[PDB]
Amino acid sequence: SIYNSFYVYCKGPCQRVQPGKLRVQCSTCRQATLTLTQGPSCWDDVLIPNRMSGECQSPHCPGTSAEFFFKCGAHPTSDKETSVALHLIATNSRNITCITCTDVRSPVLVFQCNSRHVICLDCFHLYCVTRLNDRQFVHDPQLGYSLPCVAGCPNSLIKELHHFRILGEEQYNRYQQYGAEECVLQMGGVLCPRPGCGAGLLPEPDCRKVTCEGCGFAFCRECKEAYHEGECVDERAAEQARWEAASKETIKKTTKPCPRCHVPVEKNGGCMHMKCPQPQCRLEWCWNCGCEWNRVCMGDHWFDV
Ligand SMILES: [Ba+2]
Ligand SMILES: [Zn+2]
Ligand SMILES: [Zn+2]
Ligand SMILES: [Zn+2]
Ligand SMILES: [Zn+2]
Ligand SMILES: [Zn+2]
Ligand SMILES: [Zn+2]
Ligand SMILES: [Zn+2]
Ligand SMILES: [Zn+2]
Repeated sequence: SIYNSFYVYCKGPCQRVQPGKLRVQCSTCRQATLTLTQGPSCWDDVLIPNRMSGECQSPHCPGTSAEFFFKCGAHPTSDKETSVALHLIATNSRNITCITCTDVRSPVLVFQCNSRHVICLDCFHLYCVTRLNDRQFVHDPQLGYSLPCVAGCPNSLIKELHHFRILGEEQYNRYQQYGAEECVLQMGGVLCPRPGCGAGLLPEPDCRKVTCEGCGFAFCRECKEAYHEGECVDERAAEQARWEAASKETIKKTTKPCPRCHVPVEKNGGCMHMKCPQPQCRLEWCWNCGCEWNRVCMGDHWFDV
């Protein structure tokens, strides 16, 4: 791949986050025969059903709605082996610094707070890890447990919870226990301190001794050891790590010459498919690759955020 606009979670054989491939099909016949009037320009175009229309080229099909889906890109996949789109994840093509480590990384996660704060995938991992260990996830009835923007911005809870698959199998599994553990705690119960167990227990609240009967561990609850009979975000960083913030000038400009005629072209939205405005040229080309348009570019970066 020359360029990846998308990333998915590949349940296997990657069991990890990977660059994904975009696909489209008639939502009536489910064939690869919908021509779109207009290509996608943003995540909504591909995530909201029937938002995008074409003509299904099957002789005897009348469907005009598109249905988009994604696939892992790290290897072959069957015509429809679907991966979940991690739509918060973006290639950092404008070299924006991260809100927490302040390095330039790629890809990044972009919170859907108003400020559209940017965090690298390393810091997102750690953010998630920290917030587990410290029971700092946030509940929401219609979601369960999630995390907001790292900067503390409201209405910024991650809704597509497959974004936590960024934690690797085990951290991820901790994450899935979290509600269940929280239940016990919220009833004055306790978790087994034994590493690898962490099972839920509810003794009488005025007992300092607690036995896991799990893995057998007796422990003192006040201090979580085995049972003794004795006694026991920077402000500038935030401002800078904003998706839509005004930036310097990179290598990759915001005016580029048509590959055929060489007239400078402005790009006026998210779709990577360009059509040269010149009446006497009209080349269709990819904004990024500088080449005639094609199904690879469609697959890999039909649009960019
Ligand atoms: Ba002692
Ligand atoms: Zn894969
Ligand atoms: Zn059809
Ligand atoms: Zn970072
Ligand atoms: Zn934010
Ligand atoms: Zn235990
Ligand atoms: Zn103790
Ligand atoms: Zn041209
Ligand atoms: Zn391209």
